[PDB]
Amino acid sequence: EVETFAFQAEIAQLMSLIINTFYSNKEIFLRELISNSSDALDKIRYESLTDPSKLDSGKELHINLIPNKQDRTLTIVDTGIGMTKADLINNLGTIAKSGTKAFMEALQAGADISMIGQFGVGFYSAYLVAEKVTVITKHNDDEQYAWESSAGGSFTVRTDTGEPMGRGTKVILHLKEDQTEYLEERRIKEIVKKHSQFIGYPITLFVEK
Ligand SMILES: Brc1n[nH]c2cnccc12
Ligand SMILES: Brc1n[nH]c2cnccc12
Ligand SMILES: Brc1n[nH]c2cnccc12
Ligand SMILES: Brc1n[nH]c2cnccc12
Repeated sequence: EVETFAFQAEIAQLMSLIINTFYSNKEIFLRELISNSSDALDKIRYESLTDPSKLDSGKELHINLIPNKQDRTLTIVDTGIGMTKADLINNLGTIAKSGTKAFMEALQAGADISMIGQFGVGFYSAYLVAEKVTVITKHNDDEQYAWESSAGGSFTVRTDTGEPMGRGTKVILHLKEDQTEYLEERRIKEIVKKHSQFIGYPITLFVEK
């Protein structure tokens, strides 16, 4: 069972601007998704302060970066709080409509795309390098779900029959053909060290065969 939704017009306008505007500093996508993972990890840790059983789905709080050259995918895995089905449909738990409004007004007022994170819509920078994004997520209060979109004005949500996640979120970036540099080991370390050096969680860059 697959449900297909239309993006709100403002969100579809945001993704098309990200996809079509000439902008070379594409590496900021990783900082934004890592920052999102850190926020999700902060929340589940806070809830565990008064209810330790919230970590029964996994006590480890970490971020993994998994490149796969054969699939041409870069996967950002975290064990944060995760998202419910309603959160996924609700623009992945953000106020993306009002956040996009402020972002596009800043852009005409001198801003550039790299400041997208200060507006709560940093997730959509993933489409600087990915032609398709798959979000697998598991919240303690819901089942495991899969969110997917190749832009084009629509996204799908389905029950995920894949590997059970325990708790957290998996962001799978199906990279564009000319953006495979973000699967190289030394390129990812350089980006993590320059934009994410103060994330308060272990970031493990998986290596390949
Ligand atoms: Br948890 C969660 N849901 N949506 C988010 C967007 N940015 C950071 C964290 C989250
Ligand atoms: Br939106 C988003 N990007 N990365 C995440 C990790 N956990 C929850 C929500 C998100
Ligand atoms: Br943590 C978290 N849950 N939902 C969010 C939306 N924006 C930023 C951070 C979060
Ligand atoms: Br929870 C939550 N929903 N939306 C948010 C925005 N910023 C921080 C936390 C949240």
